[PDB]
Amino acid sequence: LRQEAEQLKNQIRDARKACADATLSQITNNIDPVGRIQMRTRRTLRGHLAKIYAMHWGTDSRLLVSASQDGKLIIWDSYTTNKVHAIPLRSSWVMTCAYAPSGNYVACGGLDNICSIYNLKVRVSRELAGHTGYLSCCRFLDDNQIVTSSGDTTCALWDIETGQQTTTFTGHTGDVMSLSLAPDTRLFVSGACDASAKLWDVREGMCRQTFTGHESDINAICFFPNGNAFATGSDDATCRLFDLRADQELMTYSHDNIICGITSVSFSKSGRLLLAGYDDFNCNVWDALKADRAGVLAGHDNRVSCLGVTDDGMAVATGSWDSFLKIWN
Amino acid sequence: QRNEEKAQREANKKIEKQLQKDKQVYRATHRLLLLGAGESGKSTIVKQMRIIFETKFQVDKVNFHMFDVGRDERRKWIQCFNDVTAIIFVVASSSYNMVIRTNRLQEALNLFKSIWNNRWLRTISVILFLNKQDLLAEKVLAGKSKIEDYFPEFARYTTPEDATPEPGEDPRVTRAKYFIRDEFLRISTASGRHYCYPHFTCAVDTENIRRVFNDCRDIIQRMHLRQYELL
Amino acid sequence: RKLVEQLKMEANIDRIKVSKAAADLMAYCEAHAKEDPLLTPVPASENPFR
Amino acid sequence: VWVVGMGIVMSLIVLAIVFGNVLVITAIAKFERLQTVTNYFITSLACADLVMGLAVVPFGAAHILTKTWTFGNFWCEFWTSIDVLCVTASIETLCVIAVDRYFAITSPFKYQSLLTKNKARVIILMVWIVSGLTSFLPIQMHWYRATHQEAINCYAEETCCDFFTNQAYAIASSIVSFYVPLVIMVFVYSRVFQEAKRQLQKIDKSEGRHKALKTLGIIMGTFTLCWLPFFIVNIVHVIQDNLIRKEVYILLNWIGYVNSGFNPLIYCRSPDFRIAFQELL
Ligand SMILES: CN[C@@H]1CCc2c(ccc(O)c2O)[C@H]1O
Repeated sequence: LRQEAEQLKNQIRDARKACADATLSQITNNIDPVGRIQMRTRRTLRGHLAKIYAMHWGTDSRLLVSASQDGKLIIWDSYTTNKVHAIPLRSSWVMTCAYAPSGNYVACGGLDNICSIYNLKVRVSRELAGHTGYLSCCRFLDDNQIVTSSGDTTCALWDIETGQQTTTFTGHTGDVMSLSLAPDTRLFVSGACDASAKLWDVREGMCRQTFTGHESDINAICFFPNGNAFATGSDDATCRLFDLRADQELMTYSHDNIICGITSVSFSKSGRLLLAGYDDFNCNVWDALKADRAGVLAGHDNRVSCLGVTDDGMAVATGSWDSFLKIWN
Repeated sequence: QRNEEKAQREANKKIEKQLQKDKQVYRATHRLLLLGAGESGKSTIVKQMRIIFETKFQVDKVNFHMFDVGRDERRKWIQCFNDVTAIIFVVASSSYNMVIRTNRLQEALNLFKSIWNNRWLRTISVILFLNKQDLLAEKVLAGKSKIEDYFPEFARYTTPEDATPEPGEDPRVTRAKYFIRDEFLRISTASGRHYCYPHFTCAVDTENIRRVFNDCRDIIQRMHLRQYELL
Repeated sequence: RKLVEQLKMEANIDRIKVSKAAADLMAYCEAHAKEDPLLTPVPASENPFR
Repeated sequence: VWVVGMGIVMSLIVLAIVFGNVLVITAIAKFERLQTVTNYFITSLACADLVMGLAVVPFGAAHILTKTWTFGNFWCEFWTSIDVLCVTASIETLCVIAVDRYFAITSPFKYQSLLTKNKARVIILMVWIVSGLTSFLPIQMHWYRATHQEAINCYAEETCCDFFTNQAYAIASSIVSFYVPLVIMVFVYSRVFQEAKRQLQKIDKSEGRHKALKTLGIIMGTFTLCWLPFFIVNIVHVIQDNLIRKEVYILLNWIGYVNSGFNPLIYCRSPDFRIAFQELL
């Protein structure tokens, strides 16, 4: 029974150990440091009532979407600070939000177990339901497909018109809390309450790889722009960068001073900077190749809950529990 | 041209006015949470209060919202409820003998320990309800399951003379109920931002709404007093 | 159950030396470094927010 | 020697008032987390204390040290008006803060709807309007001047400029500025202390197994022992008496002045205020 599983685990551990010739730090020790980075709050939105939970930049580098515990989903224009739209949610709690690349649809879902989707040309076009538990994160593959992460330890791939789960990516111990998409639509990964963070293929529907190798409670995942690597934030103080081709770890971003975990992780456009929000009121940035902190961002009144870097790389927007979204450049 | 900017500013002004109205409507509404076991009888308390499931009731022109999260052993949605005035906790005081393949009451005590010593909700009080008081009285009077069989602390436990009991006409059920209350009280006191408010209630009783109203009022008063440093 | 089959499928996969992957990531970061406005200097006129 | 020593004390008082009130105003304005319903009243009190400490304390010190007033008669009237306005506004804002505290404690459910940003702004505007009326209207219109020959000679004199007032204006200014706020403050703080004692008794009974007295004591002490003697001497000297010398009157007035510098270090003792001050400095 479990003997085969133990043998397989030993085999994969041996393969990972054999494949690890020289660590990333060993190669990167001869690379110029990024140096100190000064980030200033260019514009503060401050148009929210309660603590906000998640945000998502639009395909254009301007528009925003933020969801708060007040139950109101407000679309924000970063350049002008004017509120383009304010779509109330039937559920008072919205655990996440998403902006479609088309821009004609916005999805927000929370503890209601329904991934409500709004049409911007603001009415609920279709509400997708079928998850046993709460939702954690939603992303748009296209204008007609959306992948949701549920508290039932399953991730699903929906179709808007059909309204049914096209594929269910079962096989996870803990509840998934965050997922990210590859630059292409073929692959996407997620990390659960269990330390395991697995890679999935939207076509096959099977977990191609499983990394884990973390303490507990992975809370945020982002893709390196190249798509060959992804970084996981966890309730442990450390933040790690994995690797799909090597199927193992590369570097661990930990500091003695920090004792809180991670809440959101997002790379820069070039991938050199790994911006990671913290349970502490201030966000931290890391040199993705040197594993050295570059500069602490300004703090909010409460803990941060989301990060987002523009598709053009213009600025990074962080929204905390203080109901304030502070665009940083 | 500037016409688009003017239209966007007008839309922003309208949205801001609607947001201000919504803030005025919402800041006066108090949020409560139901966190009870499946066998704890939370349905009876919900029915009493009405007379994710959201229940809205108004007492003395004050609006309340009551949210029940509905296994979920690893409670990660608890951190979401940080703005609620109080957390309504329901535990069946008659479920001491019931055993889960650890007594159910001990499981409720562990759940209360987990809730109390939570980093995210450290300023959220707990309103405690103990349903099935009649069932507990019947179990104690019958003696089929000795109270000391599962709880060894009953050997040295004595009834508190300070606490005046209800006219239950039996010292034994009174001692058992007060021991069950004192377990939760000790667990809560082991940790002064938030307080625990035990209550002995029965399914027949319908005065729980006034109890919740008064307790929430006292919670807000204590929060304000500690904010101004008078307590 | 199916866990054994999933583990067996996961075990059989082609892997590359971690040095090659680290070198590829470093090469990508060096090649696309100039594109990122956050890492590189941002002109006052270029910055849409100021 | 005595005048040289008196200069150090006055300069220290002016510097302390200015520094404390500037720090409080900067902490309230710079950080958006400090802004609140009651912090609007706190910053109004800080602004009043700052303007009084910047305007009238240095000029009063210059008057007392040099024993003569160099500036013009109109400027002396302006200085007196600014002094009365600032003192009245400060004490009225103390009363308003106490009323807000009482309404937040004894009426918790209705507190959120009763007080809002618009309501706080309206209340502060009304306080400043009534203070400006009570100060400027009877001063610039020559209503407060007395019928004594000495008062007329002092008013006509250019250099010497002391304070001479009618019995009616002195009584009205005292009752508007201190006495009515004193009664309101005592009533609301008695009710708040009763509520706190009830809550402490209930918490002691329920849990089984003070601070409110000390806080109310320090607040009421630093208000009363600072302002009440001057505002009883005002009525005494106005109402058929000659035992109040100029030195006693000025000493009590300056005690009332230093009350303004004492206020911020007790009305901004919150941990959030301490953290904001640490961040600023
Ligand atoms: C500069 N001396 C003035 C004269 C009278 C007066 C003061 C303060 C508050 C009042 O309500 C007053 O009527 C004193 O500060």
